[PDB]
Amino acid sequence: IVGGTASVRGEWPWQVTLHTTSPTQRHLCGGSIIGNQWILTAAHCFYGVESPKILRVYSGILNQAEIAEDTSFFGVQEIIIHDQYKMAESGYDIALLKLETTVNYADSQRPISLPSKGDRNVIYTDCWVTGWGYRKLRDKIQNTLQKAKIPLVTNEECQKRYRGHKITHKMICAGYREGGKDACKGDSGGPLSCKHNEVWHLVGITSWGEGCAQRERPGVYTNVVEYVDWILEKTQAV
Ligand SMILES: O=C(N[C@@H](Cc1ccccc1)C(=O)NCCc1cc(Cl)ccc1-n1cnnn1)c1ccc2[nH]c(=O)cc(O)c2c1
Repeated sequence: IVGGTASVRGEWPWQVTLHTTSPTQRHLCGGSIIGNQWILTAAHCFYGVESPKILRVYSGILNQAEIAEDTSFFGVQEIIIHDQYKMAESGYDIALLKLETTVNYADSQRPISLPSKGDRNVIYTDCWVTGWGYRKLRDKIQNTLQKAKIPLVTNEECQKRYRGHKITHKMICAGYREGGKDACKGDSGGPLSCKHNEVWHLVGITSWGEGCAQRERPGVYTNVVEYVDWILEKTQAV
């Protein structure tokens, strides 16, 4: 996160850090708890990932320093990537992780509500992006979970800023004209969380952008409301 501040412990209790153990253990991506056995994250996070056996999901984390060899985690049973996904910039950048065991909810870890199809008209004015990502394009993974408040941008406004791309209705954008606050490397897969009528909704998944926090270059997020049917289909048993 560029231009953000440290989070308070447990203030983003749906936020997880997804690690890979290969070749040695490290943070891979953000993600969001959406059900007892389910993390929602970005499809591009699994480039080259051959098996779910190398993944570990940590919930209820503020600082990466909390994670040691003796720290408990959730194993991943299955990675489900959208069958139309090819790469982040062309959309469908969405994946589900089915956990091996069930998350026991608490003040430190609980699910975020998916947006309702009826809230596509809502004008969200209290949206936050969070993660352990870089503070600048060339940087490193941060210890403490960062947060930054960022306004949504219209898809017409966003399309003018990315004339070499197709900004689709299945994407949503956020950022300041002057730049300064944005997701960056290591944040992808995490939430764009918007507070509306005292309830948080998972509006976007951190997906892509040209550089980090640049002038007239909004972050681009998977527009989660466009995938509630897919999520429902994919989270069904057998
Ligand atoms: O590049 C990373 N993440 C990419 C995504 C990724 C994931 C897995 C493999 C390859 C790439 C990312 O977050 N990408 C973020 C994409 C992005 C989104 C938005 Cl909304 C706005 C701006 C950006 N940009 C960041 N940089 N340019 N644009 C990444 C992920 C985990 C890491 N762990 C480490 O220990 C050290 C790292 O350097 C590191 C880097």
